[PDB]
Amino acid sequence: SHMQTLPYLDPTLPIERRIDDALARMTTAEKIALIHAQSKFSSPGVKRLGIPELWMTDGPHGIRPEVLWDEWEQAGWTNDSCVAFPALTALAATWNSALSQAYGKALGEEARWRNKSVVLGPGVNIARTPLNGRNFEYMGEDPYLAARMVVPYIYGVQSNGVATSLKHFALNNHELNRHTTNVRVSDRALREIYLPAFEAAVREGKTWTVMGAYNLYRDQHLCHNQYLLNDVLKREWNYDGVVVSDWGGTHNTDEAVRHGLDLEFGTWGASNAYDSYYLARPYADAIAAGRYGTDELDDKVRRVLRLTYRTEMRTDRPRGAMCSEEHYAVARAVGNEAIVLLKNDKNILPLPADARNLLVVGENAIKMMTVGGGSSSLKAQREVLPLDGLRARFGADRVRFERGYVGDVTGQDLRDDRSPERLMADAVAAARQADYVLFVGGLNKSAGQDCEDSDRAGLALPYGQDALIAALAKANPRTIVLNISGNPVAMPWKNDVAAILQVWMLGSEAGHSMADVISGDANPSGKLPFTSYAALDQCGAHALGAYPGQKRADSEIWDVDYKEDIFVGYRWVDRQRLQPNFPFGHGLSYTTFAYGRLQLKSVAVPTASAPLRVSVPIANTGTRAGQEVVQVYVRELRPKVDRPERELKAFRKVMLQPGERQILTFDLDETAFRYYDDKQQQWVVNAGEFEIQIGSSSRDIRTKAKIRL
Amino acid sequence: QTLPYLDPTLPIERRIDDALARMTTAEKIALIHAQSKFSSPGVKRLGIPELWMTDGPHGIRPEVLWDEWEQAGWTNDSCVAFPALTALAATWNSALSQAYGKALGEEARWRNKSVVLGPGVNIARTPLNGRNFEYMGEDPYLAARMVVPYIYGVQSNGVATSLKHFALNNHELNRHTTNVRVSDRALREIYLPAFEAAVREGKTWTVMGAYNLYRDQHLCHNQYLLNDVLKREWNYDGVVVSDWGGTHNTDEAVRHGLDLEFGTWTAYDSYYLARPYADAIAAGRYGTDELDDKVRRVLRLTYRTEMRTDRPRGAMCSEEHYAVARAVGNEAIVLLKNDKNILPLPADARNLLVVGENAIKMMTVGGGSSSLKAQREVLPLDGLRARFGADRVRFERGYVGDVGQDLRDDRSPERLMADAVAAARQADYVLFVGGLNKSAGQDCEDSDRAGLALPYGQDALIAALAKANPRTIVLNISGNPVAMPWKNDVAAILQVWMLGSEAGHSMADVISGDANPSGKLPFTSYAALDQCGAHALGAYPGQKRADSEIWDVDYKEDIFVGYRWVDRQRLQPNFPFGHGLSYTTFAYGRLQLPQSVAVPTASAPLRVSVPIANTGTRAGQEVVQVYVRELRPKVDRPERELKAFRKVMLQPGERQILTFDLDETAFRYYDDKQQQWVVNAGEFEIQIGSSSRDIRTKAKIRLQ
Repeated sequence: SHMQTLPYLDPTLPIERRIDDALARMTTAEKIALIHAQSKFSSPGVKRLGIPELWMTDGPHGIRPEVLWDEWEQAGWTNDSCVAFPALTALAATWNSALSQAYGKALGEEARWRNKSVVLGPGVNIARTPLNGRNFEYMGEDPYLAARMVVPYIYGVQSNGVATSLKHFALNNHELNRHTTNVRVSDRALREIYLPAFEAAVREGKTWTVMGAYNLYRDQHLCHNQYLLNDVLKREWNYDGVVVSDWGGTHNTDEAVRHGLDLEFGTWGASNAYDSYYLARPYADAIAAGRYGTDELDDKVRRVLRLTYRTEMRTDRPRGAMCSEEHYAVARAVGNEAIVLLKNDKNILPLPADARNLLVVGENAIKMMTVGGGSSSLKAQREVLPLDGLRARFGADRVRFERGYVGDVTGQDLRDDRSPERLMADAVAAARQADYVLFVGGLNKSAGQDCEDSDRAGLALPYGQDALIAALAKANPRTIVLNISGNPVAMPWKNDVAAILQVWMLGSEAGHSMADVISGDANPSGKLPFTSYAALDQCGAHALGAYPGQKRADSEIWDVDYKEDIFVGYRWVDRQRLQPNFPFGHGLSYTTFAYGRLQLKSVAVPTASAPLRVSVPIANTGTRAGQEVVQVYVRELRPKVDRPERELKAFRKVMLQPGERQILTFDLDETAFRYYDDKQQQWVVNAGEFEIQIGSSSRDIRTKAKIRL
Repeated sequence: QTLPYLDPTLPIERRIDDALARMTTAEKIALIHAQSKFSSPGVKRLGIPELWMTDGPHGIRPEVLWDEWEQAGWTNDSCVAFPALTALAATWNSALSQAYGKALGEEARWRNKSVVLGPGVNIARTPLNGRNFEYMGEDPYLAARMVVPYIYGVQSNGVATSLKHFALNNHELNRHTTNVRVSDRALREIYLPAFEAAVREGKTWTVMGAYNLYRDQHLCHNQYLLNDVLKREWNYDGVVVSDWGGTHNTDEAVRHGLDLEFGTWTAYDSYYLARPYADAIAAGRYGTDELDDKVRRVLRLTYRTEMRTDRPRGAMCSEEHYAVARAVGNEAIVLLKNDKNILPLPADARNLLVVGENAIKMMTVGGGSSSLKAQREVLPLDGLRARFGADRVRFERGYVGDVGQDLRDDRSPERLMADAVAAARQADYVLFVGGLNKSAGQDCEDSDRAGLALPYGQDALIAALAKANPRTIVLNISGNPVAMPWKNDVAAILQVWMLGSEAGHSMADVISGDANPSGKLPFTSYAALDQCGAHALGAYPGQKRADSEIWDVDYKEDIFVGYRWVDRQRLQPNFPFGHGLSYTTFAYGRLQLPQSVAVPTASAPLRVSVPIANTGTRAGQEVVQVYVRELRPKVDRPERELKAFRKVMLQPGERQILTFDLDETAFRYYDDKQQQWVVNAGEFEIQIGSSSRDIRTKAKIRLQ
């Protein structure tokens, strides 16, 4: 009565041996049921063999509350209150890879507590246009910044045994017509802008799940695209994970079988007909009819089983926790380093230790940012509002509030029975008798702002915020603007206000992270992950007239042309000599930093083992202590093809004390100087003079040298 | 430095002391009561996982809504429906009971459930109790010997058992307002032995208090049985959870030893161990020591279950789990009558007629807490047609009882019987499959039976089929004994119970002959209702108090419950306790006693031996039952009591020797004057036979 342990249930055997044995014991019906969903966020697994279910959870910034089995409606559970972490556009603004791993590790522990197999995150779609409503959960517009910040995120989550989901593996750069948009982008712009983030997340980040987007590429949906899923991801990058479809992205059985769709979810309105999925009975009837064999099926099952063995089949996974002191400290520490100090004229910030009589104006000062937005919705255990955070730090009796404007509306009765002009009248009337005016405005998570399935109508702030800020700055020159947005906003009032900060959507500890910066308890160290355009025409996608695309005559497909090519974001404004309000990598601090000349004659092409060392002295020459993101840019003098004026190829964040001096050394390999030749279809470095630019921003270059390769 | 409560290399109690020192008073209050219908919140901050209770001593209940009894609509909770616990006890096989629990625990680990609300071992003192089907008969020794392996099987997977209804919940009428008045002798000899064995030997991690009252105290917070008996005398270290709705007092729930509260009527902040408890602690009326004891036990339950990692992952609807339910059913079916060896049917048996609603009616869905979404349930008609395909099996409805299953039949009760007897004339055999169901008034949890007779007029249907054909066979699906006025008219009678998923397949294995019936009756099948001691003395429902709403039931039959009553009164039931035929025969040799022996102990038992031989042509299993009788006792004692049994399989012609080690627990009684278990010196008659009345060998012995 003592049989030997079955190979797929034997922990002492290698993982690939157990997957092979489990595959041989599954029936064809069990193999097909494994590759598609049984509920809204779950797959059945193999209940007969003991292979557990895979439970997908939403939120790259937190754990979505439990929903009903089939509907999007909340299940009504009282144990799914999570810790809302700052948005990925804020995490990327930290430029701190060490925090990105602590961000992911804290999120993975919360996913383990909720018994969730895969976290639907992170998203690393390049911010092609400032109107994309989903850019708030991405990592900016630079392919190098997003790449070096997605790898620690994936390492953190997967360290707890929970898989990460590379969201929208595609060209999903705008939400308008996202289900019928066919992107026509050049191969050069594909390999240098939109792919580097996803490649470093696969080959280096070792992500176990890669999600395809709703859009199309080369007349094929990305949830079953032969060019990017098979030829690029699984073959070229040697990807051994699962390609999960976005909830609704699958549309063809024949393509889902042969183009590499391993796991199907949310297939269509309603999605409760799980037998009618494109990888369910239509796949089963086609195998029974002899149209397909079991090769593509066994490959999809071998990958989904590999995802199951990396997660639910494990035993040494941490149980995790939720709403713990450590998880709140991580979200607090990320927000303190995510806030970007844009403007600080006459050193008005930080506020002095005797800051009495302060006026707070704006809806975002009292409006929650964790609930709403569709997939980004989160039931936070508690959300510290900017007004409440500034009250606990400066005293409740020393802080007063005026509504200012009304936008839209967790049980918060944000209604205000005052007209828009009357709200402005008594708000500027209190600004005349106020020492400081802290304006907390920006966007929100409603349709058309920082929300999925929709895009912005323009760059200007909605609800007429341009007039309210200009009136507050006219009645009080000490007006401080706190902008909550995942996209850049127009600022026709930057010369009238004293201080401007990009505070993003920080989540739970939002008010406490803003108060730490306003008071001076935390030195601002965030750098912008995109270009803050002064107008919408400064964006290359809108300057060349190619943002929504063109609908086909006898079809419902939209053909959009990425005519800006590799010149996206700061690569466009540097070539066109345009001057934005604040450029990529911009970030001020409460203490000036000093740069030295590069230590570093004529050397050959560097490699990964033998890199080109570049040293730079960094010194703190102020009175306060803070962090500084030392950015490194590389420029090619005479390239064969068109290249931007500079490209970010290295960066490092270092904490310094007042009077401290350190020597930062960078190892530059062939990736810092190479470019993708679309003819030969390969990367190649061309010999010549290269200029190494190092400074506090993409335009605040402090030291520049030259070297020939 | 890993925190001590998260370090697996430390003893469990040291991890509990460290976890307790890190919890706040609010976290301690939230831990000991529920947050949903079947879950407690645990300690979300410290990482202490939640505890998920699940219904089903025979399976895993489908998922319900967070704060509702309605089904949640999940499509992954289809489980294996194992036979009722009254069928498992009918096997008398301790090995099957452990495999029964091992398979159920694996399905509990699959659904990610911490505690299985089971097993229930409430003594069936009356044939009218609604939920006797999920209990283990009327004898305390049979229940105590079948509950321990069941608990070993479930808790081997890291899923705790819930010893259901630690009380005297022997009937469901007025179950919430019933105060049981029972003597100490009947309490110690009948109603408590099954629970003590499950606690001391089975090592159950959770004990559930019932809805009724004892000494004017609800058993979910009873100082006499939860504190004095359970936690003190028996040294119980587990959790005393409450039945869903059994807690009714805040003061008693704190002092009388209630560890986990669930289903309190109202929301969750208003539980008797919630805000009323948190306010009384802050006001200074209650201390935190009694609170820490509750947290100490709930954490001990969590550290034995969800806190571990080495537990098996489990599975659902596997070949092993179906094979276990198949084996339990084959050995649970009790062959009552088999006149002229009509069974088993020949290999070329054809022209078979099946009659009855229970032949096409599912027995796994319905019944409230016993409801299950079985992935498959082989109906008796499906099992008999799979064994005899083509046109070898015909079917007629016969009768209608109640009712995704379309059980509609637009025919009068006279027309249904007329069509059944017309087909019974032109049939070689008549396989009637009747009994009860899971509706209210039969084998249901919130009601009792109206009587002992078969409902829906099945007596007139069985008599009409037996008259039209002498080869009529009756299959009774019930958890309680049924009246049989047609006993002398039917060729073969089988007690097949509720077998669950592999129900129809187990019946076909017995009817066709692919398996030898080895089941024995776990209760006394009374011929009439007044043959039960609880009903003869007129003390089944109790007496309604004048002012209060509490009912007072007085156990007047005392220890004489079940076969202990019909033996003293010399009554003749239809089939006695431990009755069960077989397709083969068994012969018993002379009982071998040692050469005025002293009172045995656990280290020096009284060894008895009896030769057993299969004197037939077919292989089969026999349940050899040992009974002890005291000729001249001090207090009243029954004519014989079950004290040992062993189930042995014998090939045709094979003879073995069965040696039983009888210690002091086979000859002792409980005297209410001394409040102890004492052994009286004198002559004891050791009786061994195939039933409680089919004594094949006997021998007297004197103890000193």
